[PDB]
Amino acid sequence: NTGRCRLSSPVPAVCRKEPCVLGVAEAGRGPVLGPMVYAICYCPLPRLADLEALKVATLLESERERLFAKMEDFVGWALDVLSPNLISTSMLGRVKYNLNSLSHDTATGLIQYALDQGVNVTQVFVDTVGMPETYQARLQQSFPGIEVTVKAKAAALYPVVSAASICAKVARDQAVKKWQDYGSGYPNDPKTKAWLKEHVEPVFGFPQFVRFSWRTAQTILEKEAEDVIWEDSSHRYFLERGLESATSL
Amino acid sequence: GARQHVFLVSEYLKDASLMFVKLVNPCIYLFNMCLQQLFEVKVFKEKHHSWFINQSVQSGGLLHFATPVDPLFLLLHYLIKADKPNCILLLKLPGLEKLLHHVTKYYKYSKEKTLKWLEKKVNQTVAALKTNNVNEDYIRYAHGLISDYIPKELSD
Amino acid sequence: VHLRSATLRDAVPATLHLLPCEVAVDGPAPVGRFFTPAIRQGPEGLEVSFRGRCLRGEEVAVPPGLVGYVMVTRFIGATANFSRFTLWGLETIPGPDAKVRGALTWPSLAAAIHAQ
Repeated sequence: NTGRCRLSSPVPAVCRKEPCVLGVAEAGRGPVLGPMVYAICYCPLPRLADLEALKVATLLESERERLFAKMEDFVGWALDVLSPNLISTSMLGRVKYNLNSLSHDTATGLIQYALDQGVNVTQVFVDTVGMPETYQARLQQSFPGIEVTVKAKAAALYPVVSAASICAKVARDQAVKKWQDYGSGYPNDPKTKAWLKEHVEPVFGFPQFVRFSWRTAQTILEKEAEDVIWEDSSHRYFLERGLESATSL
Repeated sequence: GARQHVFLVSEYLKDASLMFVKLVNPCIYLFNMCLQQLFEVKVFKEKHHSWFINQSVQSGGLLHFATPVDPLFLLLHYLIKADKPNCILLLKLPGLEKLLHHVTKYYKYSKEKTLKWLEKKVNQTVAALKTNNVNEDYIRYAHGLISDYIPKELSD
Repeated sequence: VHLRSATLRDAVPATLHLLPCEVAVDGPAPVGRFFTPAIRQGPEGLEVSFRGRCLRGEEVAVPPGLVGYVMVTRFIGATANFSRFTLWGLETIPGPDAKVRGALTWPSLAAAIHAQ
């Protein structure tokens, strides 16, 4: 798996022949702690009546586990959990690769996976946070053969997106329960701010489970942890070799 | 904690079968008493580097080298000023008089002998540049190497 | 400064890593707690991470006929001895024409410069 991790359900016989519909929704985009997950849901077009009962608009942790059990013959899923170390390395690398472009390349990957597995996908639904105009145009150019639809209210608009959101939320919960007292994980939480400060190493800093790339994670390090400077913040022979005559000792 | 130094010393310094002194640069030195030999110190200082020694950190990323030295370059400043601190122990070593008969009871500095001796080192460094393969054009390159160990190179 | 050969002959082995970043303040660090369990053996050397940044490593050995020593302070005793150190680079392993690789070629060149 290395950085990310893909967990998938076997393709049901109906999906490869009958025309299908895809839904994309995320979980764990804002916390400083833990990994980010991305989940997709696919069902044949006539079987949209069955998913009309397991659609939201919010739901409690016990209800989301119950909804995930029912989805688990016609409904297929695929996950993509990106580790907090991978997120830290993606953004903190010599070339800035922002969370928006990190989340959206994970979305296009799972859609390609479904097309690589043999699912007869004809239309794709996507859930966003803010302006979908720039997001729709990018995924329409990536997948020209299929009708791409991006909405911010997608989870509350269509059952395919709500089912893909329940799958992303349960996987995010299962992963943090596997690691387990911090609180929620979000930067705004005062109990989360209290946990980070109590887990700072002067040389190293925070552990792998902490997304360093966050403005909240970068600020604390500047106060408690030691100052670390990186590559981006004849006489010719030795200057080229980086050598000089000793005088310090 | 305390300051740590990452050194690269010659293999023969392990067996007993040494002192560090600050001698004036011809253009820190290590000297042996039991073996009688002079060595120079060279530090590798690169921008943005730090060591991870066992279970401790050491900023700077300094790499020290204990490389040998021909005393003829070190003792040269004593007779260069005439033209025609720890310096005392530097000269008083066995086989110095026979070594002196290249540059200089009585001792006098000569330019004609020094010019012939420096011309041999250029031809001696040209083979090292051919053995270690450093990137004929070697003439000015080999001349520039001895220029960092002597002030008379401006006249040469 | 002056020191005997007995400390140089009875020095315990050490683990060394050359980071491409500078860690301003010297002192103890829990390497075996954070850095060591993070190290991953790959096809392009080793891979670990520091302060959320991906690092690519390569094992660099002491030049032939030499031995590495770690000195602490007149008398400066040798606390440890080594045969190799792990060289690290940001995002990609340090190239063959690196400043670190160049300085190691020096004693081989220096052996013929100061020759009799």
